[PDB]
Amino acid sequence: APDTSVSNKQNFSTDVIYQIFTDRFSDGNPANNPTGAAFDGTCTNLRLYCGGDWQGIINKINDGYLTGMGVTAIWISQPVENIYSIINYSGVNNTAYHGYWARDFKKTNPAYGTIADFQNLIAAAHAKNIKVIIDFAPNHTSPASSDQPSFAENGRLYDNGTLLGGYTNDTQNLFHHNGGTDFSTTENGIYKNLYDLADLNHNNSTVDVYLKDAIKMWLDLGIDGIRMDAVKHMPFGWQKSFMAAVNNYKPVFTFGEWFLGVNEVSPENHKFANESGMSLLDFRFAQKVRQVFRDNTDNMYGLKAMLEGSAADYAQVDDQVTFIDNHDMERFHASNANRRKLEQALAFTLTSRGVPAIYYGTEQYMSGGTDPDNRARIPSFSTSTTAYQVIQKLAPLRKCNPAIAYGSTQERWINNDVLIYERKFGSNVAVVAVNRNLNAPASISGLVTSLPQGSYNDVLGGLLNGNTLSVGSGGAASNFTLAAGGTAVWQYTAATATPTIGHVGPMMAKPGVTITIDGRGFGSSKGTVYFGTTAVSGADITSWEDTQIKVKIPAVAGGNYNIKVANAAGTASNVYDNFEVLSGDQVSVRFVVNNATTALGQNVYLTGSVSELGNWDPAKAIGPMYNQVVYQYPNWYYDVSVPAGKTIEFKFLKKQGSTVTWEGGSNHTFTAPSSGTATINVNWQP
Ligand SMILES: OC[C@H]1O[C@H](O[C@H]2[C@H](O)[C@@H](O)[C@@H](O[C@H]3[C@H](O)[C@@H](O)[C@@H](O[C@H]4[C@H](O)[C@@H](O)[C@@H](O)O[C@@H]4CO)O[C@@H]3CO)O[C@@H]2CO)[C@H](O)[C@@H](O)[C@@H]1O
Ligand SMILES: OC[C@H]1O[C@H](O[C@H]2[C@H](O)[C@@H](O)[C@@H](O)O[C@@H]2CO)[C@H](O)[C@@H](O)[C@@H]1O
Ligand SMILES: OC[C@H]1O[C@H](O[C@H]2[C@H](O)[C@@H](O)[C@@H](O)O[C@@H]2CO)[C@H](O)[C@@H](O)[C@@H]1O
Ligand SMILES: OC[C@H]1O[C@H](O[C@H]2[C@H](O)[C@@H](O)[C@@H](O)O[C@@H]2CO)[C@H](O)[C@@H](O)[C@@H]1O
Ligand SMILES: [Ca+2]
Ligand SMILES: [Ca+2]
Repeated sequence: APDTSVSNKQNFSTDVIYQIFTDRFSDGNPANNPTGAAFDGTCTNLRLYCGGDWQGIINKINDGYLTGMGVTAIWISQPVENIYSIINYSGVNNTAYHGYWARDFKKTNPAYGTIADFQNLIAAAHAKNIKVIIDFAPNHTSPASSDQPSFAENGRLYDNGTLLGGYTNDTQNLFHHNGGTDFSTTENGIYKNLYDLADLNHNNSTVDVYLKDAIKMWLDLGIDGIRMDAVKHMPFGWQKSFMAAVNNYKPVFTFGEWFLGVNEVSPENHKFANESGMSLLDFRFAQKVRQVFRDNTDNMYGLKAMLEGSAADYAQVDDQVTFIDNHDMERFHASNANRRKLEQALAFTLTSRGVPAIYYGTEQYMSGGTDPDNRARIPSFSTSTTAYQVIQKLAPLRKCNPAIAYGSTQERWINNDVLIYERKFGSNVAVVAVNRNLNAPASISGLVTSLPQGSYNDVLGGLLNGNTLSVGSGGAASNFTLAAGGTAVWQYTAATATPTIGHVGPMMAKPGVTITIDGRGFGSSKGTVYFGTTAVSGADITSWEDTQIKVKIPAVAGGNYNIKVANAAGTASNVYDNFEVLSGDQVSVRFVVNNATTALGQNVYLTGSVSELGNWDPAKAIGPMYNQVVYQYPNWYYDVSVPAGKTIEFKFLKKQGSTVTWEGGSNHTFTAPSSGTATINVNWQP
């Protein structure tokens, strides 16, 4: 299969995701609707169930609404069984229509459907070339009060009908009892409750094993991807061990939610996207796009800076999931605003790097404030809007023009209101022109591109007042006027002759797992794949075609490797870096070091004998460690993903900038568990 096939669960860069709030999309089966005070068929009360389900989605996939738009993946509400209590929050009744108040990760939410409905959903989708992504929220169960056990369902957790435990009298310690977070620090937001949601303790073996088992059930059901909720709120080491469990079993594209506010740029966010095994929802991209096209609080130079910066900060910028709004933000379109603003933002997002996600109803110009006004029932299924048509014209380009799916991004012309950029990959180019100024045209002169000489029709066909482009020799375009609110797309595609790698997935796995390398120019006869200097050819390369290669990871030492391929003729490709070969299956272990006093700005880190611990390289040490919540300074702690059942030697160190002070004595040593978790407690050696 080619890189663009629905069967490619490892790469979403050529796809366009449509985010659906199941309950608010389409009620296809009135029989599973909740009843009484938990239900509102008119969907006037936005905190109750409106009746949307999997049957409805199946209906809209079959009647051509989604396929007509050019959507190729759908991301749906968390499918697991949620609590049944109607929660009164100071006067207002609330239900779990949203899917985020889990009670049992091994069963379905009956309001959405049965497991049979779920399987039918996967089948209907796959039959129409649409991938299915599910929301998954393992940070907590539901709202609980440890002293008012009668409140809601007391955050109760079930294992396929069997009561594991509740928030009140949690003697097993399945949850955290550290209070509620004030979001003051990253550590504070991880080990304390989010609002009143019972926080799961991932250091408890029962919880650890349970979640890893639960996700395997869904993988077996045929899902194509996972959206991980609240990743900034779970231990990073545990999450890596969780991603390893998925990748070492049945890898699927996974991306997490790490909220970023306006103008916020987080280095922790970057590190997590670069090292956890999963990518993230591109909040930096979204906040900036809103500032520029929506609220007008920044201009084109700020958009450019975000594009150049992110391309530098994220090791895999093409895996970040882009959007302009979602269920936790005001809808992009304001009731009174000019529609062209939304249309332009859509066009920009659809032709920009990364994986575009569209929140249901956007194409219908839905408006609404914060939760729950941003979650109204979709008003209609009309294919006659300009927004629907823009998506319909642009979504398909991600499949047919690799420059859009995998290309670099380059600014070719810019002012306060205008941005003209070029996407390029192999012998493929796309040039996009956007003039956010709704009142003034702009005179474009001096535009240079990589387009071959000739004339180019606007791919949008003038839908957004775009025009034809005339390119002379040297790729120099003749002067032209870019209309007020104008948006135009020009492109050129041709066969690529040299092997060019555009994507690799998964990005982290143990030896033996099969990875997918996507790109162009691979040729049709098997060549060679290199992991560092190690060559792999013949049988281990399970499939080889011009746009996709499937190969098993060789048994090399755990570590970071560059990947390169060479065609049958010996021609080598570009290098794709940052691939992590694990030392084996993983387990999450908590390391604790006592009496490690430091000076201000100086932090404690951990290093050791395996690649998962940096292999004694201080530049690769794990940390900085925590010392507020679970243990307090001068005792430090941290949850780390380490190879299961191995005997490891470790040492702690203090780092200030790049200046390091090693622990004295001999290495500490220990053997990792084969499964479940463990906690290692040692004293700092002077
Ligand atoms: O009654 C419980 C509520 O639970 C549900 O909330 C979900 C969201 O829908 C998820 O998408 C996600 O969103 C969180 C986000 O994970 C979290 O970081 C937080 O964001 C903070 C941010 O960290 C901080 O830097 C600052 O910018 O403020 C942000 C506020 O958004 O909040 C998001 C929104 O909840 O996770 C939570 C729970 O996992 C559900 O939506 C609600 O209807 C329900 O009330
Ligand atoms: O001509 C090459 C030149 O093109 C662009 O420069 C534009 C500039 O962005 C506009 O604001 C205006 O000043 O016209 C110039 C065209 O002469 C690129 O921005 C620039 O990097 C490049 O050299
Ligand atoms: O909370 C993290 C904090 O840890 C270290 O700060 C110590 C500091 O070194 C000690 O001298 C003492 O003052 O207590 C602090 C912990 O409360 C790091 O120095 C610091 O950068 C970091 O924020
Ligand atoms: O370079 C690998 C080496 O690193 C560690 O050695 C530390 C040592 O513990 C310190 O006391 C200090 O002398 O710096 C050394 C770094 O060179 C490991 O302890 C050791 O096993 C390993 O070989
Ligand atoms: Ca229903
Ligand atoms: Ca947590």
